[PDB]
Amino acid sequence: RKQVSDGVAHIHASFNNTIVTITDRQGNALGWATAGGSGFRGSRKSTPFAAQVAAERCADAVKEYGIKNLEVMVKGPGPGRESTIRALNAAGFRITNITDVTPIPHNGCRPPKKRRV
Amino acid sequence: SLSTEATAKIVSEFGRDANDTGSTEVQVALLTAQINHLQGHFAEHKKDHHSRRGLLRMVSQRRKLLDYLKRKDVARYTQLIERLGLRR
Amino acid sequence: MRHYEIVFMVHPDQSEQVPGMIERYTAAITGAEGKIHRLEDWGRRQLAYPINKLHKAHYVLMNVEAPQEVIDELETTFRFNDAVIRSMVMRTKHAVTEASPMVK
Amino acid sequence: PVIKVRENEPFDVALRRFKRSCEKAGVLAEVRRREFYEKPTTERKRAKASAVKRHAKKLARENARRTRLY
Amino acid sequence: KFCRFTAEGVQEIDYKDIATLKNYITESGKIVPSRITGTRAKYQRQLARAIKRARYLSLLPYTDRHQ
RNA sequence: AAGGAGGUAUUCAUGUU
RNA sequence: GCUUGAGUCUCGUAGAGGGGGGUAGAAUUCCAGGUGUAGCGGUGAAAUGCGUAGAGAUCUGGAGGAAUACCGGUGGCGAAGGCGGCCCCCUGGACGAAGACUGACGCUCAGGUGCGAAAGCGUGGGGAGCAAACAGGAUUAGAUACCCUGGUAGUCCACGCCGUAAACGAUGUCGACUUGGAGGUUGUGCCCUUGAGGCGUGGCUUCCGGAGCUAACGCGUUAAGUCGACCGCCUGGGGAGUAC
Ligand SMILES: [Mg+2]
Ligand SMILES: [Mg+2]
Ligand SMILES: [Mg+2]
Ligand SMILES: [Mg+2]
Ligand SMILES: [Mg+2]
Ligand SMILES: [Mg+2]
Ligand SMILES: [Mg+2]
Ligand SMILES: [Mg+2]
Ligand SMILES: [Mg+2]
Ligand SMILES: [Mg+2]
Ligand SMILES: [Mg+2]
Ligand SMILES: [Mg+2]
Ligand SMILES: [Mg+2]
Ligand SMILES: [Mg+2]
Ligand SMILES: [Mg+2]
Ligand SMILES: [Mg+2]
Repeated sequence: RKQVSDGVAHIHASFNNTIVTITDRQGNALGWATAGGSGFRGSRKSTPFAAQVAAERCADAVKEYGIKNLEVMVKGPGPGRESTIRALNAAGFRITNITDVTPIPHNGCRPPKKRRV
Repeated sequence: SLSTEATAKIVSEFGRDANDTGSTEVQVALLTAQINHLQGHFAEHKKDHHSRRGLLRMVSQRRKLLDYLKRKDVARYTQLIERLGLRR
Repeated sequence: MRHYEIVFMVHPDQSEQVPGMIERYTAAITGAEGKIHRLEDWGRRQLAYPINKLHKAHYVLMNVEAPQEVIDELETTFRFNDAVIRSMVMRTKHAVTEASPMVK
Repeated sequence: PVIKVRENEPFDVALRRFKRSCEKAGVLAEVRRREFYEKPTTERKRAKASAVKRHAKKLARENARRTRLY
Repeated sequence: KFCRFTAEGVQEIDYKDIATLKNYITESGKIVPSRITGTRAKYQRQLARAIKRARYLSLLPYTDRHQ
């Protein structure tokens, strides 16, 4: 309701699922959307198209706030990782910053064991 | 290892001629001083096996030099072990 | 005597005390007959990343020839002094009595 | 890989620039290699094999570049 | 090629020289490989030590997602 | 992922960007 | 007696060599709070599991443990095992230059002594992540597995014990001699450094290859070539590195 005209789009794109969250510049979240909510399940929810429709759904959700400017923070090794950005541009926000925020450790915790499939 | 001034003092003390560094007595004296110095370090650091290996090499080299000196000149051997306080 | 090179960054709020701290450390080293080859107050410098949520520390560089006991005492003083945000002392082979690149 | 849209810069150009920056950084490769724990033996073996492969083909090219193809 | 340090006969990197370190780091903050830069191995090791010391003293950022 | 070029890969003024 | 082997001294060089103590940032986990709402998580596909007591996501603060991205390299160091953020303290070895010195003080080595990855054991701590055993969900004709969700010993620290690995270059140590080429790394001498260069001279190291050797594969100045000194080991396959 409190119009701010500038948001931050956090795109957490894992291999399985993509979560897009629009928030204020300070950190308070406004709206979110996911491929699971978009209806795709499993092999279809791990596709760029699902990420695009989730981004569109999130943009519609936060439409009430009337945000115009939008800085993008993309995180995680996700299948789409880009379709969300294209969807936001299509939805009609001025993309200000495109930033990668993937958390890379400096040889920290040990990862899980390799899968034998 | 061992400081320069300490090495110079030992060479002066034990050298037959002040510039005769190669003397067996000088070498044994240098080895003995270094061995005695490292005792405190190895008391402090019991797990320093890599350095202790070098210490063992020094000890073995000293006894070999002492054996050679005993073969060549007995009186010099007796005098040197008296000076350095080495058991046999 | 071993040549050391000390850099200790001070909280910008306590910048007015920096000459006093410089004088104290210099007096300690001189009393211990340690030489002081360089002493350059760089000032506030806008640190690349926020150390303890603070920016713009007072860098202050000092190249010294002093014994290791006094260096250890100075390091303890640095650790216990809340004013100094960070410090580093590094051994050097030769006393580099030249101008620093950023001062130059 | 921070990217800020330049003045009078098209969005498609900016997006391609961002992908180029990510490629240069090598983010996807790093996270993918860090997905699972590789044993030190496996890592050393893989690195050595790659070096051997690279060196072998270098020699092969530099030698077989002096022959009659036809 | 063209190892810059050996051209001037530099003895040590002198980590306080930020501008040279800025040339030898990437935008993301990591160290550019010697294979790309052209630096000699000895100067590369000295450069790596200097950059790490500068990072600790906060003259250079560890990464661009720090501050 | 697919196709083209160069190399064992860079020198290729900084600036600009 | 001698100085060529061996060793000592003078000056420097490079190294993740070792021990101890601090410190840095990223990241994971947990805790507290704000925003915010119905999914999250996972797979080939699912379920177990987590979430309306508000998860996941996002921001702020805090605690804790472990490990050091980039640099990083058929690069370096160590007798081998092995060693990787940065700083300080203690400490071992190697190499180069010029000389000076001692004068065979050497090589090898049964017993003996020491060091010796990982797993394991004892005592006491610590415990983030990972993970034998175990629990559950799947897959399958069966699945005491591979896959998924959890998860204890252990992995970490201190002090002891164990003493085994494809502990491998499947190549014992020392020394001498025998055509070459392309590199890497670390010294150092000279030539106008004609500016990043030119010509030497060492140490270590990777690849290709000649004679020669080899059953062949291949090795090839770092030999598996031609020789010398000492040591260890083999005598068909199983039984068996087992029984006593
Ligand atoms: Mg998994
Ligand atoms: Mg010595
Ligand atoms: Mg070696
Ligand atoms: Mg034996
Ligand atoms: Mg163990
Ligand atoms: Mg235990
Ligand atoms: Mg216990
Ligand atoms: Mg499991
Ligand atoms: Mg687990
Ligand atoms: Mg055995
Ligand atoms: Mg091994
Ligand atoms: Mg064997
Ligand atoms: Mg032997
Ligand atoms: Mg060959
Ligand atoms: Mg038995
Ligand atoms: Mg057995």
